[PDB]
Amino acid sequence: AKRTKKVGITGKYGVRYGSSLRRQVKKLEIQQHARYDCSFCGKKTVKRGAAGIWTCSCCKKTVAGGAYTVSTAAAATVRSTIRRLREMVEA
Amino acid sequence: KGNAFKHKRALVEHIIQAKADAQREKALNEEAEARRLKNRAARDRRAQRVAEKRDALLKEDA
Amino acid sequence: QKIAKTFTVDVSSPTENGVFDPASYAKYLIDHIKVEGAVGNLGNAVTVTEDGTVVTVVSTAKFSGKYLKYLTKKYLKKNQLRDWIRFVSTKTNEYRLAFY
RNA sequence: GGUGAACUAUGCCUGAAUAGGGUGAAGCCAGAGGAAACUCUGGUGGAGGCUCGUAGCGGUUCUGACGUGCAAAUCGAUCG
RNA sequence: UCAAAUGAGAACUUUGAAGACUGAAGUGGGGAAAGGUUCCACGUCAACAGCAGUUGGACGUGGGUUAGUCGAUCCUAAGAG
RNA sequence: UAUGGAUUCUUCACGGUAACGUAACUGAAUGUGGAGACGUCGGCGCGAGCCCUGGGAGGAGUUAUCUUUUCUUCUUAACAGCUUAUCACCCCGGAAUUGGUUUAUCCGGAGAUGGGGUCUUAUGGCUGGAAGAGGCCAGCACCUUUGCUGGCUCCGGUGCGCUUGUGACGGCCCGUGAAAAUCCACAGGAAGGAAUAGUUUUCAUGCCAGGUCGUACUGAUAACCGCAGCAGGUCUCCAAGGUGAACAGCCUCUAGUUGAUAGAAUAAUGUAGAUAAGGGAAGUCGGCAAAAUAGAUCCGUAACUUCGGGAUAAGGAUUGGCUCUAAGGGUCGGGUAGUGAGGGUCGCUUGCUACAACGAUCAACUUA
Repeated sequence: AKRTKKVGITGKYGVRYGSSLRRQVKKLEIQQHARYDCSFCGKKTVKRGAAGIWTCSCCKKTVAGGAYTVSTAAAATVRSTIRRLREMVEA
Repeated sequence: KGNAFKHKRALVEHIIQAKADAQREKALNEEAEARRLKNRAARDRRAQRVAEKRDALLKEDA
Repeated sequence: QKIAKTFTVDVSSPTENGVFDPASYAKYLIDHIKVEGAVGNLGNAVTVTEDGTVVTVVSTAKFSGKYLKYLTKKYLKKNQLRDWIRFVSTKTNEYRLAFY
């Protein structure tokens, strides 16, 4: 059945800290502990080796990314911006 | 996997369920349709046991 | 299959001095052989082939000559004839007596 | 004008050590209800600068013994 | 704890005869530093072994560690110059 | 250095579809990879040893009574040859009814299932080595040197058992976990080679040669140091059985000890223990001190909470011996057709028949 109520995966910590602290950082765990897609085979193996290291075995890719997600939206807009401004300078 | 079962002999009684319901339910469906047929036709002589109100009027005057 | 097992023991060694009755020892066993639970439960599986000089038991029951040694030890304890006889092995299931 | 980081304080490089318990974190499944959202229920599963607690490691206390001691810092109980 | 022997000597030297302990995360087996002939065989007891000591790691003497194949020196680490 | 083979005018092998494979089947500079060469923790599986036990045999004790009794022997090095794995790889295949499948959730049309095969040999097994060894007894022979003379060294089982090495997962890190030393193999076709020889001889066999040191012992309440033959300190490794969850306790066996100036009486005195009617902190600055509890099994639980705690909250019930009962697993099947893939035998539905609900057997300690 359902194991924990609201503590979830940080139930390993239990009643240990200021609860604001556990309340913020449990989300950060959820971020850095997701698996993402290889866009070249279609599957998903991408996951944090380190903060900005986004490892992948399905078709064997690894991208230096953000910290806890792979790509930040800053990389998305400098992406769309070096690319789009590349379509404003190259185009 | 989930839990859904007690132990070996209990699951053997469950094998008697899978056996018992494959056999005793599948053959039940087959004999069900096999018994529907031509009691269909008894209902045909029934619906022609009170609408031959229409069969006692019309065609064979010649 | 049902082969009677042969156990070959010379008992002549004090009897030749006349100081021993092997009919008293085979009599001592013929009520006492622990076959099928009861000692002396000896319905026609056995042979008691004594001589006065050499006793040999050819018996299709569960037996070992080491248990025959265990039959000697209570005997020579009982009549207390220990320390004039060793139940010596010639070879396997082959034994003999002494007189000293 | 000479000597000590062997004691002691600190760094680096190569090496070694740590019963038996409580704890059930996450994962995943089985069921039920709900239109879904979800809601329970039954599990799996084995988290914790977690805990008892042994080896361990220190020493809080009785103000214990000693108090020319086994002892220039011992021994008893006790504790962490 | 008892008998024997041995010696002028037997509390303390042997042998038998007993009872106990550690009890195996051993009073077990050892090994590293450390010590260094203590090791081992004999003659002996000045003196020590706080009574004793006939005994010792005591005194006088001897004997004892074997390598193509096992560690050193190779390498490099911390480091040195 | 010889020998034999090799591999060749296809100058310096064969085959398999690929799996991959061998006794073979040249090579400068430049690279190349690999090894060395390195985090922790968790489960899980497997190797090895140990422990436990049966039968068979040889050795020994018990015995008023029982006691097939309590113990004892039953070994195989480096090294050779065979065998042997997770994993991996190639054909066939196209899958949704999705299937395959972990203990714990993973995979498959970028081919799953599945059906075929190819492969590392960890590992373990077999045999040799290596039985003669060793051992075990058993018998004589006598100063007997003690010599002779036999036999045995067999088959088990068992495990949440112990100790240890593996496999493959899983955890964790704003922590992501040595260096050189060394040796390949492939490019490279440098350069060199057969044609009557040619030869690397990574294919075999066949010659000789193996500095220097260290090595005995203690390793500790006498071989270390503490001033001491000082109750102080001094790094590393191995664990029998009962008992118990336990390396906890306690006993027992091996291993090893059995050493502490002696003697006689028992007065206060302390020291080290215990015991106390009744009352219970008044005593004491002050419950110091002391007393009380406790394991397991079932019940129950307050406040507060930062939700996780609190909580074992608190607080309730149980614990001999015997004779019984229940559940909790594994191997084999389901024949009058003389039957299958054969064509002493031979097996499914098995009542050259072609193939359709169960029963026979071995095994636990687990709760009730």
